[PDB]
Amino acid sequence: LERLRVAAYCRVSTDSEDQLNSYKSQVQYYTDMIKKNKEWVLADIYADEATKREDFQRMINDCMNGEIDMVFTKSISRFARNTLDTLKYVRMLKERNIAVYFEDEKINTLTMDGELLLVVLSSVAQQEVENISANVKKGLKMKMKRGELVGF
Amino acid sequence: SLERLRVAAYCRVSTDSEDQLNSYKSQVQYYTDMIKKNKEWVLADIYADEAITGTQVTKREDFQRMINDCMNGEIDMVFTKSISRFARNTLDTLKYVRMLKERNIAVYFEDEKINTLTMDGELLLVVLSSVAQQEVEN
Ligand code: NA
Repeated sequence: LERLRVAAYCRVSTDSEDQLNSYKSQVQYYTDMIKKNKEWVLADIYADEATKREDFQRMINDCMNGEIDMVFTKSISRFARNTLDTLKYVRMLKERNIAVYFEDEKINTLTMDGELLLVVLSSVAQQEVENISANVKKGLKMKMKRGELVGF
Repeated sequence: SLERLRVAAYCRVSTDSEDQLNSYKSQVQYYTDMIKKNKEWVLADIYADEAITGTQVTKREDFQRMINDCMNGEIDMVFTKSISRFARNTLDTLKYVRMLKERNIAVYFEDEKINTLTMDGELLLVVLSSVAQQEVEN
């Protein structure tokens, strides 16, 4: 090897009046940005229109195969669909010493700030799961099966 | 006549029984001992809402009382066990942390080891903002 293998993960906008989030604009942005650093080599640019589906999954498989050392992505909200998936995929990369760099938030997931990200997400996810569970139990009680308003 | 640092504790308490370490009186003892270790600190109050352990089923009257006391200038900092045992969701965590921060009132989340007035607190606010944005976008 030698060079750090750098990928980018992109969410592509469904229009058009948003050229900045177009596929082509993002391909050029990341290709040029990663070329700024001669210690790095571009692995690939991965993009789905919209964790997120097919190219995200291709990226994860390339990570499991040792093709990528660091993934750029614009934001947590583009990286994955929810807290639980953000945890899952950040941790899966981290166990293999693969960093994600969240550009908007300015967080490399392998730093102590990365560790705090994961602590905060774990607490957030526990609360979200308990909230769903509470809401499900409340919802069951709302259903009228005693002939409250209408007889049998 | 400069007053000691006025420390509140926010707690979700259990009436079970099978969980007496989460009782009101166990919590009073815990925070009494902590504040005793620091001669420059004084208890503002214990703020405690009854809640079912391992759940988000919780009262909110004391949380509201605490927020009012913070806005009324009675409290310099708030200890609380966890993000998941404080406000009820992400948007509310953001709302209340920001409101306290605007008044320079620190919350210390004990399990996460996050003081909301430090750089870690700035990180907490960005990560929570991202979680909220992530919901909106997905
Ligand atoms: Na004291």
